Amino acid sequence: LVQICEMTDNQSRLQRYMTLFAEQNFSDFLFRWYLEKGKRGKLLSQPHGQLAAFLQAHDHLSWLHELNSQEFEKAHRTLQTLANMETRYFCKKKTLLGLSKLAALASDFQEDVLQEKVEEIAEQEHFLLHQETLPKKLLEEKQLDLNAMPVLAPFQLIQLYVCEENKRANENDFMKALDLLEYIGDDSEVDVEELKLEILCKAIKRDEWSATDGKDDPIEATKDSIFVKVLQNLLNKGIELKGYLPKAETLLQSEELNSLKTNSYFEFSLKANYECYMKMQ
Amino acid sequence: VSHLPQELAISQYAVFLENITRCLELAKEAGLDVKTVVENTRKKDAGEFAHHDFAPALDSGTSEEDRAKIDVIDWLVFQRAEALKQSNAIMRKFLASKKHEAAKEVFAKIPQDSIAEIYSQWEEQAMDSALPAEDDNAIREHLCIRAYLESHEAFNEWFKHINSPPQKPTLVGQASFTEKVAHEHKEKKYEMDFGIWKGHLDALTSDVKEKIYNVLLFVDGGWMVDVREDTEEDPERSHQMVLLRRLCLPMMCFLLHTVLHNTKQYKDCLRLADIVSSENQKLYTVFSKTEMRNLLQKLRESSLMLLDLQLDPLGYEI
Repeated sequence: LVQICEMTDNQSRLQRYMTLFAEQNFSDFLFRWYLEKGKRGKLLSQPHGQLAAFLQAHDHLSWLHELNSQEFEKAHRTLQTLANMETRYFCKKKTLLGLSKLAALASDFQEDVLQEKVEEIAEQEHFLLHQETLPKKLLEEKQLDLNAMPVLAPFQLIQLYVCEENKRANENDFMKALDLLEYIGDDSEVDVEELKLEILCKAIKRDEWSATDGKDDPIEATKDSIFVKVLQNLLNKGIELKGYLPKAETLLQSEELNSLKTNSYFEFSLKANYECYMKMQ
Repeated sequence: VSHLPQELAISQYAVFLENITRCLELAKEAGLDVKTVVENTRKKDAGEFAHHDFAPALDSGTSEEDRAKIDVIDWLVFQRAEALKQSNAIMRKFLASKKHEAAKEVFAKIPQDSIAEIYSQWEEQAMDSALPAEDDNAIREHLCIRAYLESHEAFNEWFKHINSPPQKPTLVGQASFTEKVAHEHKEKKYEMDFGIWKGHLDALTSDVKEKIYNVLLFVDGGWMVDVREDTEEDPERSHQMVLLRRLCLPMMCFLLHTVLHNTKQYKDCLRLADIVSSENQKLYTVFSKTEMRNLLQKLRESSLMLLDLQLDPLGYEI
């Protein structure tokens, strides 16, 4: 009775005074709140009242009465939890993490704890940034809603960067589709070196191997440029750059070139450029 | 006087000063033919100390300095690089005290064409090569100051308009039949004016919002951030630039939140958390921990009004 009288009014100064002078009324008031799910303990049923609800912010009502009580650290924990369960709307998952991060940055965490929260958050921003960078050619081709839809994985990004639909695909699009190979998970299960070929083969299909007046036409200007972009001058970085292009295949490549029907066109300069790629390496 | 070295500056001023308050100008130029920024800096230093006695508040000297910079800018517009650089320094002191009229009075003394004349080359890449690191930053700082100033101009107009809404028709209970008809007309006229005072407000809201975003999301490096990193050491300016960000970016975000909340744009209010936390701008580093929590309590207020409208906390449909 007294606990539902303290809940119909704006007196959580009374339910504090009730728990102040009691034997075990804390373990009762929480279990009385949960049984009364949507019946008693709501801050939306109550309109002094705000103060009472805030007491009523003890435990489960923290998201709203906790923001009101300026408990930023608590708001950050729930905002992140909501961001994780979020699957229905990409735009909302992005917003909740932003709010979570702003709540934590505006909270009173020690610099060490704050650094841990912003680092674990930086990981969440890192995965999301993949679905964020989806090309605006494919999102109109697949007829996808801009914000009212779901995100992406390195596999989806890699495959979308190299789609026939990505018409103006240049050195950067393929370079970033070879940067997205360390973001996989279970490399021997999902086929790393199959994709490593799929991309380097569409990296030649877009090139267009042609001939001008009976002479070889090196279309491999993008294949050329991508092999100029792998080396970051790691000779002076102390990395074993010498002998560090055996990522790419060779005899296994002309197997895929046969499937595309393009072996006769490009196999003259595929090997020719693979000679000044054994001198580069 | 020019024959003798000591009178190289003073003689020109005295002959020049009497004449200024054309042919006289030409004569002055001839006399000169027969530095200024450094002298101004020295004067500023003297003002900052002024020997044994220094005024507790102001006065005039700060104002006097502002007048001098505007005068040189007009004179420079007619030393324009130095006039702009010194003008920025004077305005940086006034911005930290929020003397927007003082900053604007200096800003109009700068000729509107000063940016165009300072350049040594038409092509931008070749301009960068010749333009010193002091001058690239001073051009950018002046536009940053203008972007800030325009964001308080439009806000004060909008804030004046939000406090002039049409008042409801006064009710005459127990009305005569004459008073009933006059009231039916006054009621109908009010229902026109309240639509216009929303109409003018929506236009002032759109314009004030754009200016605030131009400051908060300032193109090419963030507001009051040098893009040119090869300048000589100036800790008085660089620490002023860091300070101006911490006094005015929290304030501008709070004003925007107030503008968005007042016009009922609650979904956009919550997207201030995306803007502030954003690794692209790093605006969260210019806030104190207290200011962050104070933003988070402001955002929760916007969220409540979204719940009252039947939506989720972030203004998406349930």
